[PDB]
Amino acid sequence: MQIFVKTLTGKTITLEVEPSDTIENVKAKIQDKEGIPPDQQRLIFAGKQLEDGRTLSDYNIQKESTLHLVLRLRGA
Amino acid sequence: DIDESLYSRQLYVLGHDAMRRMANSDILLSGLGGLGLEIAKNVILGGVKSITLHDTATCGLHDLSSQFYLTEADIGKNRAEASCAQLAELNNYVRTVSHTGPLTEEFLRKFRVVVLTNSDGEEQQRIAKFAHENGIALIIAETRGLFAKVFCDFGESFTIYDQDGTQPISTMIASITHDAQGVVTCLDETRHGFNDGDYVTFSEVQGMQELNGCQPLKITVLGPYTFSIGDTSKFGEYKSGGVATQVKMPKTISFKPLAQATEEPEFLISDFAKLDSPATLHVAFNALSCYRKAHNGALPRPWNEEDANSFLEVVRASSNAEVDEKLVLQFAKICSGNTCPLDAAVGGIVAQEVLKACSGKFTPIYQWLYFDALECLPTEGVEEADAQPVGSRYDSQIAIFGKKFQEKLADSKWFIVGAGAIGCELLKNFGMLGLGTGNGQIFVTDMDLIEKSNLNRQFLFRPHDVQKPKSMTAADAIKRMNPEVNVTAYELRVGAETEKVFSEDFFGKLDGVANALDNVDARIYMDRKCIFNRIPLVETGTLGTLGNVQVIVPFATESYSSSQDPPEKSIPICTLKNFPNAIEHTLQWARDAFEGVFKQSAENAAQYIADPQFTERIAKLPGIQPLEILDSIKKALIDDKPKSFAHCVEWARLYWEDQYVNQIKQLLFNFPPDQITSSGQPFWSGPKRCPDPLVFDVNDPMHLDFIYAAANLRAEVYGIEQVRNRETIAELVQKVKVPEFKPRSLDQDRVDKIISELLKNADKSSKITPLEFEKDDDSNLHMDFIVACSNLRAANYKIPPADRHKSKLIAGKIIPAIATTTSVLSGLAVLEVIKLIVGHRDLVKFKNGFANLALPFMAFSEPLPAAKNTYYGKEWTLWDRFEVTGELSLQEFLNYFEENEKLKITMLSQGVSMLYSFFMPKAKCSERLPLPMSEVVRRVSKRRLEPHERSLVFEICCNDVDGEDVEVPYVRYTLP
Amino acid sequence: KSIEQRYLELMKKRQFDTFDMIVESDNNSFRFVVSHHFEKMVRLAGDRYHPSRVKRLAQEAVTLSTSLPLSFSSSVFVRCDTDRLDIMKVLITGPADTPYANGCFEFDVFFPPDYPNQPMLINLETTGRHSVRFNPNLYNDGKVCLSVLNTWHGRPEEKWNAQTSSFLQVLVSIQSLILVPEPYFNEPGFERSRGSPSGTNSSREYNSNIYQACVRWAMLEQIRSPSQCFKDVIHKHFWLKREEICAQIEGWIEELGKPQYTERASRTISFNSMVLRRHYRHLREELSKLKPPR
Ligand SMILES: *P(=O)(O)OC[C@H]1O[C@@H](n2cnc3c(N)ncnc32)[C@H](O)[C@@H]1O
Repeated sequence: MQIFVKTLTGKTITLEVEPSDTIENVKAKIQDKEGIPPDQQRLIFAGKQLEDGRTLSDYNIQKESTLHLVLRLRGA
Repeated sequence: DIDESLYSRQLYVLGHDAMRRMANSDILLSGLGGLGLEIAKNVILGGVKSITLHDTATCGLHDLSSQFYLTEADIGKNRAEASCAQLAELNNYVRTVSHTGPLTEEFLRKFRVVVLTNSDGEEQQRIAKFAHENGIALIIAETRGLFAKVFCDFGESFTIYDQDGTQPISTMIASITHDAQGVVTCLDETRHGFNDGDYVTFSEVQGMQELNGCQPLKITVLGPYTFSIGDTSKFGEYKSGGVATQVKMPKTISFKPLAQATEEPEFLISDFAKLDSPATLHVAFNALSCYRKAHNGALPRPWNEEDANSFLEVVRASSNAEVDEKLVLQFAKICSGNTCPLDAAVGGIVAQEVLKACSGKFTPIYQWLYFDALECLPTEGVEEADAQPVGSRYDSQIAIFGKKFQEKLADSKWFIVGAGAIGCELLKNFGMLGLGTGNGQIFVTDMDLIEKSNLNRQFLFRPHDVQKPKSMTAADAIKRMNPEVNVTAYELRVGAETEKVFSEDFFGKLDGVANALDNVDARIYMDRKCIFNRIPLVETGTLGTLGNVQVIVPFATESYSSSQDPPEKSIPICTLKNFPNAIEHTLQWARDAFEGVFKQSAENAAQYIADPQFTERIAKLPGIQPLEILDSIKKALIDDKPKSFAHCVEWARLYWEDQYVNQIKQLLFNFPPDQITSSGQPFWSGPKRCPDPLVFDVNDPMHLDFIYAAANLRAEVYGIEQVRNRETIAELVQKVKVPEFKPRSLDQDRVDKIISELLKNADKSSKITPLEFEKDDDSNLHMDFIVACSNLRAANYKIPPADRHKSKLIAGKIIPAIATTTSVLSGLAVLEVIKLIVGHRDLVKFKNGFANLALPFMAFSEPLPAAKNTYYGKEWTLWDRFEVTGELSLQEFLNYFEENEKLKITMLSQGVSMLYSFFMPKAKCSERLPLPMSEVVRRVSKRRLEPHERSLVFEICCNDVDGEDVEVPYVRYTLP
Repeated sequence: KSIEQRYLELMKKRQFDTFDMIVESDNNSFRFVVSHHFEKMVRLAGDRYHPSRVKRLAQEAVTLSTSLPLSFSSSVFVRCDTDRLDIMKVLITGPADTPYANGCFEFDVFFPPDYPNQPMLINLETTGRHSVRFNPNLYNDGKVCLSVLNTWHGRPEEKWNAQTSSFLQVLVSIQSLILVPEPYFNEPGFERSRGSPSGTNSSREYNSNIYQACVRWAMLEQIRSPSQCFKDVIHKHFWLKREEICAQIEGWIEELGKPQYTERASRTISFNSMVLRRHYRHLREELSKLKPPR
């Protein structure tokens, strides 16, 4: 399986995962490809925020699914 | 040119080319309801050449729900004519006029962009066909209750110059292979960050000099650290060096006309949990016109079952595709209403699309956007009798939410922290919502004053309001828009020092808090306060086109501090000191030099001059501090004191020589330029650039600029009258004699001697004054000095210089901001506030929001539930706490936990203090045990307990009966 | 008991403790009774703190109360404010067979309100009033250059990690990578010049400078005017090791007296040897005046 991760700035990342990986594994693969620590990553999919300790099967993330890597901002 | 003093923050988002293009564009806006008013406000604040407000409808009571520029005295007048006078005051650089005639073909030819609101189907089709045939950008926007629709048609050939709004990223090259698929490897394994399929250009390449300044080349990312650029065998062998910089390639796209786009719609997704919503909303919005034609131009009645069934039948007849019938009925039941936050958000989106059409920057909506906020409605719905109009300005809102929700809104009390752009927008939305108009109240606080640069994105302030408090001015401004609003304004900064006003009693009668701050410390403090007082908090933040909204619900969601944001990026000491390689390092170095030279070197001297007993106070300081202060005072007052402007010029020249010749020569002496390590790579390679000392030339504009700025600032420090004549300074600086430089390889007695020297030689008649760095003033020469210093240091290391714009952006820590993003994120925040006020508790209803108006992108997520932990089998979250009442001694406090909770406290703390610990000294432990906890807190924190403090918060680290550490909730200690 | 055994048994109890660095003052203010470098930052921070900082500092204190390195070669002593864990002072004794051997180096540590997200701030106080650069990574203004203290891009296994990094790790990193036997090669680029006669002479010159610098500031000034927090520890350490210190300094002087190949290094080595003898005479004068601890 292969999934895509879109950053809030619009950069696209391609990951090679399996339907049974855990969110920690996904965050670690993201850390290789980008460099953000896993605790600073916010993954959104289908209106849900992915939390550690679960697998992609619970969120029903299948092939060619798109995740969103969002972050908070400090202006106002 | 563009007036930077007004468009300073907006320039960092848009750019000079975009602002120039918008300054030549004429905009026509049809329909001046709430949505049209928001679009006009945001566009005018954007700074287009001119805007024409056209409308045929007359103002009514239903328009007051969202139109903040209309009053009851304006009923019966044309909306555009009534609002034109007030809209023109937002920006004097924009020519605002009103039109009431028909939209003829000849009239439409004068406008670059045409925005259509509240237009019927036939007029929409005709104007869309004419605009597409004649190359006029067209935008159609509508709002029906809690639903939205946006359509964009920018022509048959639209060119985008910057697709995504991100700055280009440059990387340093370590090695490039010489073959048919040459691979570029980054420096010391640093991620380049290049996207696949990007276009890059090369510079400063040695050996492969042909790649220098070449046309952009398509790349193939082979990994996080390497990428391929194609065949490199035709060039020379790569020696060293080289920087690859990303190039933004323009893109040209084609927009379908409205007639064709309706049959083949392409949807921009607004919520990824409602993927089937846009397909149904398209048909519903299309069939609304047919229903109006079939019912004498009347929308379905609010929450009427018969009209909903008729609309569903019309939808079924008009289309053959399957649709969500429940969604159609829900749309029909509330399509006749109108609310403020939705109008604000859609207006902020449509205005950004107008700016995209004008300037050609960012990617447009392609082509339809459909949004809804159905979660704001009650789960059981609204009874028909409850939604009937009552002859009030909130009639269009009662048509959506009912009269009971209006009564709930009138009695609500909400606190808004910060009165900036987000704060002003939140205040406007709360005022138009009717929040606090009954027995409730709206509290707003802000410690800052109004500056000129704030008028670009804060529409509640006027040029004559400069130097007035933000909060009071905003409250007065929103009192005019809706006279029924009750507002209390404070000029206080939220924190530990203002808890006298924002006490526990103040937070006890609040219903929620809305955050509109610009720093993390205030956010953390407000999150802690909302946790302690158990009230919902809505957090908002923006950065350029980016924005986010987070909702915190007591006992339901995690707090703001439960997650972590990336830390602020610092610079290594060695990189800033000796080996800079980017303009950011030189700018930070220039800022530090400014601080150290013009502020830190004079604080002690100013304090000594002002305070007669300063010497006796500093004589009691421990360690070498008295010497470190006395010698600095002596240096500032006797050694380096200039007696004339000529001495200031001489000091500036010597400082220039020391900073750009002497220290560079010393660094080169320590590390020779041609030094090469054993394995082959030279020392001055890669991230390290070999510097070269400069040669002073009075004819060089940079050197004279630095001398001028430094001498004038030095004269200002010592009170000497400034000489702002470039020719005079150039003449003076040529007479300075520069000494030759060569590279190199009892304390009480000193204190008394220095004190005697200060008493005898130093004069107290001086006027030493440290300088406060101000970036927004162009006459104080602070930015001139910063730019000159940074550019000279860059010239030392052959770093490309940066103009005043980029230097002000980086050194000043300016946060880019635009009005469109602020409006969108305030609308989203007010929607969340409405959800909270309704009474929702399930996390399904609430939505954390994320946006980037450049892509365009919007997404939502459910807030994460609070983490659960167990001690002795009892579940607890960040919202739970222990309750200890009365006045107890420290020993009694420990015994209470040890006996009831079976927890042995090994560390007890109050904020940053430490009341008790296992490693504390025995004497202090014995002393503190019999004392009451209030007395212990007073002793430890070294401050008195104010009368307004009715409780204290303690954090305890405990051990169970088995001796293992366990996490436990915090303790709320109730004072007697 | 052997002198090493007595040293280990006596210095074990005083590794971690609290000191009264801040006392009550008038009008609800506080003043420092000890010289702390980060007093201005402490005042600027005020009462601001991240919620996780309390738990992190409690865990750090629990770790420090038992895991502080201690050996006859080098040891680490930590003092914290009696009421504030975020204000600390660290004393590190130079490891054996290094130019810093048996020298007491004092650091000032302040934990920012954002800890553990941001790395803590550490500044060297034993700089001889900014006239001595003890190491390429120890600038004479007191700043300490470590990769573990950097949140900048770097490399994930080298940056400051909010989960894995800790105060003990930073202390051990300083103790084992800054006070190295040959500090000259700590500078990047110079590392590969080792093994050549020119590199050996440069390292000898650097060590000759560091010898007198340490003898003056890390020993003599610490004996004459010890910090109030580490007075007892410094006195015990210098009394228990006076003979070893004298023998080591005599060996240093003998080593500096050997003939040199190049005149440029020879002149500097002779000057540093003269200064070293001048400071060693004073140190011998001071050591004899040390009354034995109880
Ligand atoms: P943007 O910077 O336009 O808006 C932010 C506004 O919030 C105010 N502000 C920042 N920090 C605080 C605190 N701690 N208390 C009250 N108000 C605050 C700024 O002054 C801006 O007006």
